[PDB]
Amino acid sequence: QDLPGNDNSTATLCLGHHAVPNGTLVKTITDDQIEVTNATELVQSSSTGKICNNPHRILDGIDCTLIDALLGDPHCDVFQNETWDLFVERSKAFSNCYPYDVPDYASLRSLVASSGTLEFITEGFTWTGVTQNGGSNACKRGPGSGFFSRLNWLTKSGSTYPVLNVTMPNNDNFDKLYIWGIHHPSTNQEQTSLYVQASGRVTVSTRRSQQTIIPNIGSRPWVRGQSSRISIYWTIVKPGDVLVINSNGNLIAPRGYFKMRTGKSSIMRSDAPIDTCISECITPNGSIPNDKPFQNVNKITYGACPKYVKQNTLKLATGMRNVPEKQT
Amino acid sequence: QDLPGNDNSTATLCLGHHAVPNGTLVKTITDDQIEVTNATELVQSSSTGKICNNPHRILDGIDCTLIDALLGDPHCDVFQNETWDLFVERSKAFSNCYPYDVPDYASLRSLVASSGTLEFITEGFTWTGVTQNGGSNACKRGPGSGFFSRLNWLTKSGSTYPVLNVTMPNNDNFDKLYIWGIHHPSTNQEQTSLYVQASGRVTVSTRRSQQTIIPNIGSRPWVRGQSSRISIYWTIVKPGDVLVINSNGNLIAPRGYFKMRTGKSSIMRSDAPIDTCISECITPNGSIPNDKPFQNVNKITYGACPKYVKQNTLKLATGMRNVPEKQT
Amino acid sequence: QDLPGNDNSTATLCLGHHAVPNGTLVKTITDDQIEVTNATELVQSSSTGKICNNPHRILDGIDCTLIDALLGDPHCDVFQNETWDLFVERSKAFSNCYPYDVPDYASLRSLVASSGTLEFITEGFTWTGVTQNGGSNACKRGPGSGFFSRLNWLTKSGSTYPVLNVTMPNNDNFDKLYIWGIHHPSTNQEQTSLYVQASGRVTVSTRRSQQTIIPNIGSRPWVRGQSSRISIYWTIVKPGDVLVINSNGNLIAPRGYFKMRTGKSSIMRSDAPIDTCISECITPNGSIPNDKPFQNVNKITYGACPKYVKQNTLKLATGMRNVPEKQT
Amino acid sequence: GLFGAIAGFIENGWEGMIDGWYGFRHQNSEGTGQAADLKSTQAAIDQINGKLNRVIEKTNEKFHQIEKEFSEVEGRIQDLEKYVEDTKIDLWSYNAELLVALENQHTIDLTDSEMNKLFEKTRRQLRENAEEMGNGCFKIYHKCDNACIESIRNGTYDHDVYRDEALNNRFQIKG
Amino acid sequence: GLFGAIAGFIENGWEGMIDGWYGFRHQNSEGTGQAADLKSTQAAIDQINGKLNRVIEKTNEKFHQIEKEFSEVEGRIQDLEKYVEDTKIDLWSYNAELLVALENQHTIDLTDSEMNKLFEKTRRQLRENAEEMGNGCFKIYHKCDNACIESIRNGTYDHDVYRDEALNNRFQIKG
Amino acid sequence: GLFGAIAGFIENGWEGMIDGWYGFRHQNSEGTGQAADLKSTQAAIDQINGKLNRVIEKTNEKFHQIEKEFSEVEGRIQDLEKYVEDTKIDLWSYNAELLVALENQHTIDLTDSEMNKLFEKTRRQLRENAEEMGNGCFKIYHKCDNACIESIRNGTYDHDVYRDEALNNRFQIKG
Ligand SMILES: *[C@@H]1O[C@H](CO)[C@@H](O[C@@H]2O[C@H](CO)[C@@H](O[C@@H]3O[C@H](CO)[C@@H](O)[C@H](O)[C@@H]3O)[C@H](O)[C@H]2NC(C)=O)[C@H](O)[C@H]1NC(C)=O
Ligand SMILES: *[C@@H]1O[C@H](CO)[C@@H](O[C@@H]2O[C@H](CO)[C@@H](O[C@@H]3O[C@H](CO)[C@@H](O)[C@H](O)[C@@H]3O)[C@H](O)[C@H]2NC(C)=O)[C@H](O)[C@H]1NC(C)=O
Ligand SMILES: *[C@@H]1O[C@H](CO)[C@@H](O[C@@H]2O[C@H](CO)[C@@H](O[C@@H]3O[C@H](CO)[C@@H](O)[C@H](O)[C@@H]3O)[C@H](O)[C@H]2NC(C)=O)[C@H](O)[C@H]1NC(C)=O
Ligand SMILES: CC(=O)N[C@H]1[C@H]([C@H](O)[C@H](O)CO)O[C@@](O)(C(=O)O)C[C@@H]1O
Ligand SMILES: CC(=O)N[C@H]1[C@H]([C@H](O)[C@H](O)CO)O[C@@](O)(C(=O)O)C[C@@H]1O
Ligand SMILES: CC(=O)N[C@H]1[C@H]([C@H](O)[C@H](O)CO)O[C@@](O)(C(=O)O)C[C@@H]1O
Ligand SMILES: *[C@@H]1O[C@H](CO)[C@@H](O)[C@H](O)[C@H]1NC(C)=O
Ligand SMILES: *[C@@H]1O[C@H](CO)[C@@H](O)[C@H](O)[C@H]1NC(C)=O
Ligand SMILES: *[C@@H]1O[C@H](CO)[C@@H](O)[C@H](O)[C@H]1NC(C)=O
Ligand SMILES: *[C@@H]1O[C@H](CO)[C@@H](O)[C@H](O)[C@H]1NC(C)=O
Ligand SMILES: *[C@@H]1O[C@H](CO)[C@@H](O)[C@H](O)[C@H]1NC(C)=O
Ligand SMILES: *[C@@H]1O[C@H](CO)[C@@H](O)[C@H](O)[C@H]1NC(C)=O
Ligand SMILES: *[C@@H]1O[C@H](CO)[C@@H](O)[C@H](O)[C@H]1NC(C)=O
Ligand SMILES: *[C@@H]1O[C@H](CO)[C@@H](O)[C@H](O)[C@H]1NC(C)=O
Ligand SMILES: *[C@@H]1O[C@H](CO)[C@@H](O)[C@H](O)[C@H]1NC(C)=O
Ligand SMILES: *[C@@H]1O[C@H](CO)[C@@H](O)[C@H](O)[C@H]1NC(C)=O
Ligand SMILES: *[C@@H]1O[C@H](CO)[C@@H](O)[C@H](O)[C@H]1NC(C)=O
Ligand SMILES: *[C@@H]1O[C@H](CO)[C@@H](O)[C@H](O)[C@H]1NC(C)=O
Repeated sequence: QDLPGNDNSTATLCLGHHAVPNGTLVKTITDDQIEVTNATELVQSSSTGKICNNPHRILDGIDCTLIDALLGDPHCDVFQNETWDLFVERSKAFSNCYPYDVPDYASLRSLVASSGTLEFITEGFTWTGVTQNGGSNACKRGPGSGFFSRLNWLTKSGSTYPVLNVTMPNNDNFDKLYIWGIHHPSTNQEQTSLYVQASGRVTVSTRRSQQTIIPNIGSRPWVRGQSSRISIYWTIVKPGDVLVINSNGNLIAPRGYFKMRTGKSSIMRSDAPIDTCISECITPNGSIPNDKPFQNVNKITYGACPKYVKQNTLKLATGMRNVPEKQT
Repeated sequence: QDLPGNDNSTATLCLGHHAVPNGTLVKTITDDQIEVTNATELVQSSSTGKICNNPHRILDGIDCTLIDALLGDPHCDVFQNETWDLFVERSKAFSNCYPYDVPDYASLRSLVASSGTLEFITEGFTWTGVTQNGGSNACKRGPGSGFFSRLNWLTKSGSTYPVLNVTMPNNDNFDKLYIWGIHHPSTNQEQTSLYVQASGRVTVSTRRSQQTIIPNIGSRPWVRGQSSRISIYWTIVKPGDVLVINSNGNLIAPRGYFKMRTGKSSIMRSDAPIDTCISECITPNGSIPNDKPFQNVNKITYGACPKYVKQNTLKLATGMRNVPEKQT
Repeated sequence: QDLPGNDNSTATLCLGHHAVPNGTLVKTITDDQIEVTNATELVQSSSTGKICNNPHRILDGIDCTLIDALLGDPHCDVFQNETWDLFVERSKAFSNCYPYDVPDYASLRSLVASSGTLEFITEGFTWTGVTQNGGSNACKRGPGSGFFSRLNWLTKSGSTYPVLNVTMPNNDNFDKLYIWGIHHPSTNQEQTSLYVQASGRVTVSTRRSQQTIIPNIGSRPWVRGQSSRISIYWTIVKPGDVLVINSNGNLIAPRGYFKMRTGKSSIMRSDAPIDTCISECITPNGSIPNDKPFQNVNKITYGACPKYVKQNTLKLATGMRNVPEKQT
Repeated sequence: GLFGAIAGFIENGWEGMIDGWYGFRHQNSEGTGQAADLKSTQAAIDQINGKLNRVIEKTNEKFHQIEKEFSEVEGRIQDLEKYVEDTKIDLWSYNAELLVALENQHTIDLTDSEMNKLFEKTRRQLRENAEEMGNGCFKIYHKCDNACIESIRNGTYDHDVYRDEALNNRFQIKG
Repeated sequence: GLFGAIAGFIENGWEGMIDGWYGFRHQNSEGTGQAADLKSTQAAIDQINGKLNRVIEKTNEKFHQIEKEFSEVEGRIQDLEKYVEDTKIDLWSYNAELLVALENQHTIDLTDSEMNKLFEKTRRQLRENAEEMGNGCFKIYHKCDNACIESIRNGTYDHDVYRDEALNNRFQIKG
Repeated sequence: GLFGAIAGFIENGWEGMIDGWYGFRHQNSEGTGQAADLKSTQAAIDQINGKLNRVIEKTNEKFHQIEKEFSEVEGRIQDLEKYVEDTKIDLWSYNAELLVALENQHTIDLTDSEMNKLFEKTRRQLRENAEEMGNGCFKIYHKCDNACIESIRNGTYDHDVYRDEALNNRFQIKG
């Protein structure tokens, strides 16, 4: 096309890649620090310090544990029929009613914490031949002596305590949780003074199961002016089953049932403040964002959260190797 | 080799690779769907719907749970001395003898389910001073009243129930499982009527351990015309140890021992039909093939089975990328 | 530079890589044996057979289990106030004092094994109205009859066992472990002969918890000339709490408390010899080196140890593929 | 892929190539034609089967385990039984998900590798007698009849036999 | 990296190249200059984002689980609760540690791959008219004005257009 | 391997090469010679040791855990203790098995990579003065004495110094 020129000229083309003056060191299969152009952090390691109140229903227990709320300690009566996604228990919560212990407290705190509801329904139990509604000075309902708002302390009427034998069928289509208990007198005198008989007995049964407890007399440490204890127990009654409470002494009767739900509910011990904000992931240290795949804030979590890991930093290279000239 | 030609000719060679008109999308490290020439499914996600009866010894419990079979409910007497690799319990199984509860039922169902055998050996216990062989109308053995074929309800003779105190040494070279129990009368009158004493006691011991139970009187719900319950207990007696049964009331004595085996045996709750076919992997949904590495049918399995996973499809590319001719 | 030459000559350069006559086969993503130039074993699969006594404080239990050491069996009195990182229990250890059982033995062996100390502090309990310091011929302290060096068998004084009711506050800043027990008489006569009352009762409580046990009369197998048993129980008393022991019979009282530590301590059952050498990783089979990442010696380990794995060999290629020219 | 042959310099595949995975398409004065390369097809296939067998390697069998279904509410122990199985499942699900991802990624680069390896092998063989047209095609600069093409494909092509012809025909500069 | 382009035959990077990841500095008839290659920059970026999204893929949510903090000493059951959680954490920590290591390793080789792929693509295009200086620079043996450079970079360079010029200028042996 | 140098175009290894991993054998005016390349031998070795150290990285120590041996039959709790440990072991066994497989696969491709990298580096250096014989050997088309071979190996070979000699000797077409 063109003609043979008497001049000859070349060009130079060089390929290359960028570099930044400031790379990030990242780990690989063969090296423990190799500097790349850029990386992302994959470990969430800091909390807001605040439990966001959205989207899950947080319920702050304030100075009530969930079991006190359940039982109906006077100072916890605020929680009656409450409902939660996450119940938060505070470290400063205290009990302040009759001294009780719950054999397998930890399972009770779990069954109601997962149920998510404290909805109580009163049932008409007729206690024939005993003095209902007893209370104590250790559990003041205002000026007066009182008791747990959901239990019924039964004492002898006149001069006798009959053998109580009552039934309450589960005619509804749902499971019913009944909370009940037994009083352990501090002295053998207290036993007879209260329940007439020298040894009470409580047998709570269903067609599926039975449990009989005998009280145990003896001095325990003074707690709120009392050296006696009551112990709490629970009976789930299935639809179509029947509950038969039977006792000739020391029964702390149930006033009805708690409904049981199945759902995403749980309890968390935390002193972090609830605050108004949206956050899917709750940690005792406050909410954390779940945009990263792993977190190092706390192994206790509730909700859509990153996987807890021991590493506190794990950087994913999002760039080539940094091989700079030097510059500034 | 030859001399300069006058004609100039070239050829063209092109390398390439196949493509199919129908690729499969597969996932990678950098893409979530990339189309490859071919792939294999790695997640087994369907069952035959039938428990193949080969190679493992399936035993269909039909309307007997394993504990009823063990205890010897009349309607479960078919299972006496049976043996299984997998005992299958059906949802429709029912009990139909004297009302009983088993404290830690779940461990008892496990120890015998893994033992794999119901082989029972009768031992000559001599119960001196009591009426052996009691039964009840709640447990009809045909026309008549009866009881569990492996327990022995002991009642007073005339006006006396002595303190039973018997021994049975383990002279054999194997462990012996003894199943025994205690009757809880519904009334204080039933207690004396049956066992004379106001409170029975059962203490079952070996040189290694002891357990003493006291019955608990009280009305429980009517079940098969009974408001009393018996509770089942178990004692493994090691070779060279001795069993000492000791009671002055409410003992439901053992008629001998069950042999214990150690092996691949287990129990499964399933309503799938047993059928005749070979299959190494049993799932409550029926057998599944274990040619794939992972399965999504059911997390309960018995035998050589794929690892349960949440994914229901996971395709392994077994071919190159599909870059078809008739493009997009 | 120089002028065009009339001679012309070429050279040959060939690149290549070494090969060894003896490669090692190694596994990959696509092959199950491919021969590489060299590899390293990553599975530690052999023990010295000896538990090195360094750097962890091994304590050889010799013929004492930790619970016998705790309780104070005469033959285990060597261990009083001892301290360990790893307590090693030997298969031939035996007990040789009064027959006892520990309900939840396994948690007791765990709480003290992790505490790491047997430091006992005697407290001044005053048992008013009972005969202290009882012992038995089943527990000879030398020529004479004796008992566990840390328990105190209380028997009625004169012709009366009063109701014991004592307190011991935790005024110190640490948790206190109290070990106590209850005696189950073999006969109803033994009960009255020893404790006067027909049924004893022991209630041990703190402000946090309570436990009441009633003894259970009955013949158990002859063990060291005894058919009675004592059962061991434990109560941790928190700082600022109080212990209240209360009984009208069958109490085997505590002589004070064990201090509880929190630390790296544990117990191991092993018959391997302790020997003098340094080794971070203890296995029941003897120490093993933890230079490799995985081990196949034993899944029980204590200390800085390789991760137990089922594979007994896993070779990491540390060289290129072996493609020999002559080969073999 | 890492080598950039498949879906790279080789524009697209041949749906027509039904007899092998990799192959050769040509044009000489005798005509045109196509032939599969069976040696790299086997190489890619054996690696893919090697992968497969190792995944399909031994099932672990399990017999008596723990309960995984419960019909009543029990609290602490059942809570643990459910947590043990739930976290077991999540860990094995992660594992199966990461395994087919690494696996698939590697299958796409090893088949890309074989494509490029075939290409390079042909390149090396043709020596100074052909030029790379870039698109995965070589321009052979000398008379190459069907037996000549067959010798390139079967790996016997002697470049010296046509070097002077090709080399002249190649560097005869004129336009 | 596996290909040896980045931190390999290409000695070092250009801190000056602020408009793309891979690119072309040239020196010619009009003078010296530089331009980013946007097609391989996008190819490297899309693969890195593909990786990223898959890691940042669905969080699993969990609700009622087991207790992980205890205030009293209980023995056997609590011992197990602690062992289950402790070994869960160690397994997930291993997994996160192996994941970013394989991931990072692959990012370094895929960006190395793209560098080498760009290079090879330019090599192929220039055909007989340029020689590889080794250092990632081609010596173009013919007059190549700024639109000529533009056509190489935008993938339209016709090698025939300058073949005779280049080929002469290339093989004129004399020193 | 992915590059096809080792056990690929380089037919087999040299059991005789006892001083390095990769190397050069040559033939010239002064006779024949062999020499290890120490720079790629170090490159392959450092990567292999890098891998090794990271695997041999920190042991986790554990102290009081759960019982893993039982002498009596207990049922529900012991069943769980055995299930927790059993599934822990299976998960760590899978992990060790996948780890050495990915690791080994990568070692075979990174040593293959270094072989090919050395080769390519020599290729680039010799410029227009040598031809690839295919088998991993270059035919150097000019008088190359032992110091000439030394400069190729030590990376100082100036191709211009012998370009006209080589280029003539290369394209003098005649058979
Ligand atoms: C069994 O022994 C314990 C310990 O000696 C006895 O418990 C103590 O009982 C007294 C009252 O009888 C309690 O007194 C009260 O203490 C509070 C403290 O602030 C004070 O405000 C009251 O005015 C009164 O003094 C004492 O706290 C309690 N001690 C303990 C450790 O709980 C118990 O009474 C004995 N039981 C029998 C039946 O003898
Ligand atoms: C304690 O209270 C319960 C509830 O009132 C009493 O249980 C009931 O006892 C009667 C017989 O005394 C049972 O009668 C039977 O009813 C069934 C109904 O289908 C029928 O099959 C029988 O033919 C008979 O009529 C009744 O079922 C039973 N109820 C329950 C809920 O079990 C119990 O007797 C009281 N105990 C004492 C000692 O007072
Ligand atoms: C309840 O029944 C058991 C079994 O018959 C009785 O136990 C046995 O009691 C005798 C002593 O009364 C024990 O005798 C001892 O045997 C050992 C064997 O080495 C020997 O060294 C002693 O000198 C003595 O002779 C016998 O071992 C023991 N058997 C068992 C299995 O423990 C028990 O006495 C009965 N209880 C009552 C209150 O009747
Ligand atoms: C139902 C009943 O008896 N309540 C009484 C109790 C109990 O006798 C004791 O709590 C037994 O422990 O004693 C009081 O002195 C109290 O608590 O102040 C008065 C109270 O009305
Ligand atoms: C050994 C014995 O006493 N059996 C009798 C029982 C028991 O007295 C009750 O089951 C106590 O609960 O009562 C019956 O009326 C019954 O079951 O029909 C008759 C039966 O022969
Ligand atoms: C405190 C006490 O009573 N100790 C006595 C015991 C107990 O009566 C029995 O152990 C009850 O089981 O009996 C002995 O015969 C014994 O052990 O040799 C004598 C011993 O001094
Ligand atoms: C580093 O990578 C992250 C994720 O790809 C990205 O958001 C960020 O902008 C990158 N930084 C730069 C300077 O490109
Ligand atoms: C709780 O809910 C039940 C059901 O509607 C209701 O009857 C009861 O009175 C409620 N009690 C309180 C305190 O809200
Ligand atoms: C979260 O809180 C726990 C204790 O509540 C503490 O040990 C941990 O360091 C905290 N982590 C962060 C990131 O706040
Ligand atoms: C797809 O891959 C599987 C496993 O390698 C194989 O059995 C199947 O035949 C393949 N499909 C085709 C069309 O090659
Ligand atoms: C069960 O097996 C034993 C041992 O051989 C035998 O004596 C017994 O009679 C068998 N009973 C039944 C019902 O098969
Ligand atoms: C298996 O059965 C379970 C319940 O038995 C059910 O939830 C699951 O979806 C079934 N899966 C298949 C593949 O049948
Ligand atoms: C094999 O590899 C290990 C670990 O790199 C090393 O210590 C050993 O010396 C190597 N063997 C040889 C012959 O190089
Ligand atoms: C155990 O240690 C305590 C605390 O110093 C001491 O008073 C006691 O006497 C010691 N007893 C023995 C046997 O060492
Ligand atoms: C370690 O000992 C156990 C039992 O103590 C035994 O089963 C195992 O094979 C031993 N392993 C080695 C490497 O000694
Ligand atoms: C290769 O092609 C040549 C020429 O067509 C033929 O003669 C020879 O048999 C073929 N060689 C092989 C190894 O197939
Ligand atoms: C490439 O460069 C040529 C010459 O400068 C120009 O005319 C053409 O528009 C460019 N082509 C493309 C596709 O950008
Ligand atoms: C390379 O070889 C030349 C020629 O033999 C020699 O003079 C020079 O010192 C060597 N260079 C290096 C860097 O070793």
